[PDB]
Amino acid sequence: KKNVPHGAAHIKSTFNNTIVTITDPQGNVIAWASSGHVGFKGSRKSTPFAAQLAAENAARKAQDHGVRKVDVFVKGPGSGRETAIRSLQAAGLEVGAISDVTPQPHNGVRPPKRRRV
Amino acid sequence: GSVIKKRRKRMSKKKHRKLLRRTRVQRRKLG
Amino acid sequence: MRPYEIMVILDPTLDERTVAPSLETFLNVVRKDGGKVEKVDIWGKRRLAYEIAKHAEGIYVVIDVKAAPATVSELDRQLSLNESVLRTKVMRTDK
Amino acid sequence: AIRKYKPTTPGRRGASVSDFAEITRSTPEKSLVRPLHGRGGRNAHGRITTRHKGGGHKRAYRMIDFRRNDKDGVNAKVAHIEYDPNRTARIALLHYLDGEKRYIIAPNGLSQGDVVESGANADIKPGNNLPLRNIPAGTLIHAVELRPGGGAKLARSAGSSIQLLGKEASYASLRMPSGEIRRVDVRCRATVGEVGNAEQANINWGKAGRMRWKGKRPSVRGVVMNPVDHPHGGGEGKTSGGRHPVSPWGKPEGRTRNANKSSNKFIVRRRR
Amino acid sequence: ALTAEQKKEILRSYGLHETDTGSPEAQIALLTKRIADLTEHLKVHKHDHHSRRGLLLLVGRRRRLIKYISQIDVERYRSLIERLGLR
Amino acid sequence: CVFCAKKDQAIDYKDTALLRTYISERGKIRARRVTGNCVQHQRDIALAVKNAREVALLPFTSS
RNA sequence: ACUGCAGGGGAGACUGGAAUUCCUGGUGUAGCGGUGGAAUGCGCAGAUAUCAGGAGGAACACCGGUGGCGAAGGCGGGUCUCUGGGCAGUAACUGACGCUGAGGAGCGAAAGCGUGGGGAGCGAACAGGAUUAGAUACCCUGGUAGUCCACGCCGUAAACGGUGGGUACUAGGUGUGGGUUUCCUUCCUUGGGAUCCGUGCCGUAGCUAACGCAUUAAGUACCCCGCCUGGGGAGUACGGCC
Repeated sequence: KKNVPHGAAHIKSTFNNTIVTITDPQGNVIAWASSGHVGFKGSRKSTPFAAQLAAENAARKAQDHGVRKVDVFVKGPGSGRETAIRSLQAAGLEVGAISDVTPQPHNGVRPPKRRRV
Repeated sequence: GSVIKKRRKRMSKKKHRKLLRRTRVQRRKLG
Repeated sequence: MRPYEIMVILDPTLDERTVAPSLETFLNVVRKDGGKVEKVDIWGKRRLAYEIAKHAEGIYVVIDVKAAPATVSELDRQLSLNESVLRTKVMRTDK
Repeated sequence: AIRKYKPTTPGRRGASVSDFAEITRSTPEKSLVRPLHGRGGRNAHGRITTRHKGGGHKRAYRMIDFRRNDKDGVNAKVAHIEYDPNRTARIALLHYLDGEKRYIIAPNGLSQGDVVESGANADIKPGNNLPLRNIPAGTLIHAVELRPGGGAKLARSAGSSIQLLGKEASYASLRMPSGEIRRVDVRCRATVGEVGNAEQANINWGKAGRMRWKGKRPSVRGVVMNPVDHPHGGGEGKTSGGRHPVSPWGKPEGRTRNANKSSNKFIVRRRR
Repeated sequence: ALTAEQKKEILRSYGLHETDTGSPEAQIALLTKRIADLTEHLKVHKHDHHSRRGLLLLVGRRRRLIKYISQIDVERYRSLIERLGLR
Repeated sequence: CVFCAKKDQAIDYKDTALLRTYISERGKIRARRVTGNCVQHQRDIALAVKNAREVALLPFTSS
């Protein structure tokens, strides 16, 4: 337990899950990855509502240490990143660096095949 | 469609190849 | 006789310490081979778009040598083996 | 670099042999040649410990310079490349400018008149021998001693090489051919390059006699011995053993390394 | 390199005179030069089979030209052969 | 549209300020049609940018 | 031949990096991962996540397109050595030396095969779970061979424009690539126009069973080569070559 002058949010969403966690700009963990702690299974945990709950619980973890400003590094296409953004705003912490860090690898690895409906 | 013209040959070669994979050995090799 | 533009990168500290020596030490070798040195111009030091494992800032060395390609390939070899040589680029001057 | 023998006799179908193209027609210097003799696999007590070293063929050996000391800014010229019976590699004869004939394992296609540098201020052009501390990472070397002045012990055979994976405060990260990673004292000497004779693995020895010429005896299977002589022996119906693979004296084919060996502070990654 | 220098020196030796580019002899001589340099290239790398195709075409030209010569003269034919050597 | 009467001095990699106008904020390559360029100059640029990027005059991804 | 121009044309050598996987360490924890839904599985021995650092293999985003080059298959991460081909203008040279081309020789994706290396990710086979009446298939997990490299073999495919090659000629227009050159000669436009190649579209005639083609003809017309002559049995058998 320590005071946080400033944090570093990382958010990654998917089409079956999303995570929200706050790291230290130094490079360690402040706030445990909050999604999944809601009792959701399967495609349920990917939903925006889950994103809201994860954001809220992240804020609770955030104030268990004490922070008011956390930069935002979001990636991972999913069910709506902005739901988490707005819920964190509802928690009311300074956004700071809102800009995404969405990976865009140059064309290397051959992808897998889930192309069978 | 015009594909019909191709299918008969598709099947024919298939049974040929299948028939020989069934014998790539002394079953056929001896002869 | 193969006008080439040659660019070399390094920590500016060593550049100021060895402005000429660290360059002449091989440019003279090229001359021994029978080459032609045009420039040693440096655009001071500059920040890199990204850190090359270290040294976020380096230098902008431009040489410009009209030597034989064999001598040049030997030059590049020597330099690339020299730990003070980073991201040497060598470009031709025509089609 | 291998000619294949033509099928004529039944014993020589796929048999092959190196062309010896790199070999100059030259005999060894008597000042360096030293004798030796076969001992089979017999020790000082007259008992056989290694069961396949008997027989062979009359052979000499050469005083190879590994503790390279004459290197204080002194160059050397390659004169001849000679065949070395005791090694899969081939050797090169170096003449020092001050007058001295020494043999050393040749790395690449060295030839008569190739100037070799040595010491500390030499470049790392193949053939030079200088300490790891002065060699940049990301290259291959050979003939590496494990101790300052202790003599080259790693990577001496054909195709052997050690890749440098960076340096420590006073140690150096070496990648051996097996894939193991080891930290060694940076003051150790090393010969740059690799042994460019990488064809022995592609030589199929043919008829048995070539291995009997070399010095390898038959390796009798354990199963066919009788029980008192080997654990897997005996039986009626050409069985295998009745328990599992062991040596003739009862030792599982497991890890024999002494776990408390005084090298675990240097070994950091094990091979597969 | 197949440069103007090479071309002119060949024309000065095998060629008839300075302004001679229609000469079968001159053209052949230069093609055999291309053969020399390019063949030497093929002695190494042994995979640019596109430039190899180029070689084969040049060989075709050379053969056709000497055939024409076979219909035009035998003295120039033999003289040229004496210079070159048909396998 | 561009490079009309300016066929005297080349660009190469010694004008990152100019090339910045030929790349995105991230530094991604603009199409010929963005500037009305000629293809010869477009490819000259494509090579120039890559070289400058390899010498970290410009980034691969100006994030 | 000369002069200029474009070009991912090819080989070889060197080589950068985003990123993925793995690993060391730190942080911090009970879920991750996955779907149509769900499971198998992964994770409590600290997974995933996240910071830094390290290894290694593969492919090389943006440019990049309707575009370029190549006989074609095919070829676009960079630098560099070597090296092929093509186009315009010039018209210096020869003076029919042209075209085609059975048989023949050579190049020839991917898959596959030999020998040997390499082997990140992916991924036949395979295994397991799910689905289904059943599912040796789809779906998911994990995963061999292989993909990659050195040197060799087989010589196939929509190796397709389902259009052999060359040659000459015949409504136009619109776009595009390369280069040359005129009027506007700066009206700046580097436009319009002429000309040679290549490229994509629409379109007159003509042709075509129709669909459609149409100055890149599937039109007019010559030369050469090649192939068929109902579908199956069959591009298989016997034979012979590789």
